[PDB]
Amino acid sequence: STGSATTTPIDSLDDAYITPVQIGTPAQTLNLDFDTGSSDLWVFSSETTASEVXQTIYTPSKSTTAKLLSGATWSISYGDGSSSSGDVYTDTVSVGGLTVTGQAVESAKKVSSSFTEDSTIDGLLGLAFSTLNTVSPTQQKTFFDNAKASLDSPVFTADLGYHAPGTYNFGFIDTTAYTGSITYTAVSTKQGFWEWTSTGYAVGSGTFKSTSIDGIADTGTTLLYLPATVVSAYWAQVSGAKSSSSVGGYVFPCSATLPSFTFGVGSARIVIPGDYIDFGPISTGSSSCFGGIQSSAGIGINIFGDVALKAAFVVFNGATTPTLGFASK
Repeated sequence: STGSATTTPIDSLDDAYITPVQIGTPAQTLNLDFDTGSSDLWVFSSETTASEVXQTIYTPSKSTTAKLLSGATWSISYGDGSSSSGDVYTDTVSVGGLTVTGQAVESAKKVSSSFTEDSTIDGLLGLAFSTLNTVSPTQQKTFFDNAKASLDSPVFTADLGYHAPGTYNFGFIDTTAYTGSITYTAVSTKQGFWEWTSTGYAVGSGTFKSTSIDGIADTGTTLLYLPATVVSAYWAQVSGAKSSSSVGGYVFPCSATLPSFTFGVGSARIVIPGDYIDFGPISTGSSSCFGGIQSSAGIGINIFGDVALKAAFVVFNGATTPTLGFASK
């Protein structure tokens, strides 16, 4: 089997992408944030505290295929400080025509204010390794893990758009969705993430610096977070750019034409266009814009978030020894 689903930016800034997910029988369609940086499929629900719901909810008592996973609970906290917790059902989940039965669907009893405040996200669908799932006492498998037995190939691909719709595919590689060839690189699962080591970077039309950058491919992080020295080298090429303590990162004039940023994948190179690094004005009508490449020093891990991933066709190869592929597009 295969599946293919359209993913859409939630807002004009590409803060996140939502993908429809059908849960239950009959299907309840929720728009979830597909997150290669976590491993829980959780949803706003009829169980969620009413004052914390503003979203479409999953009602397990309306699904004939929902089963309570007795004694199971979950609680998750994300790098941006958001969190949620609740109980666990197994149910039928379909994405883009690919159906998994017995998928754990984590029903929120409570959600943090950032989730309440975001009307467009009805929950998350984690796609990191199942060792990061937060269900206790027994962790639950991700949608991808449960799908692998049936898939035509144990792969999924992310093709995120710059201010445009894109695609998540499960089970096949669309050879028309990218240019050139895919270069694959090794993945470490020691921390549960799609963790890999970039071979280096270049700023604009300058030289490629061979420097190992260990980081994670995370569709659920907005920006590209890289080592401080790398980020400084980038913004040194932008004459109005400065770090702003009060805004919380590099800011620059919206009218600047920004240089590209290139990262290495083995011998191959992925070029992020300068426009992708303009994340947008700090407020509507401001002359100042927030940068899409920021230092990872404060969060302690390098993250190839959406600013980077949307410049590539990305293959998440979930064979027993996983690998990560990138192609230009």
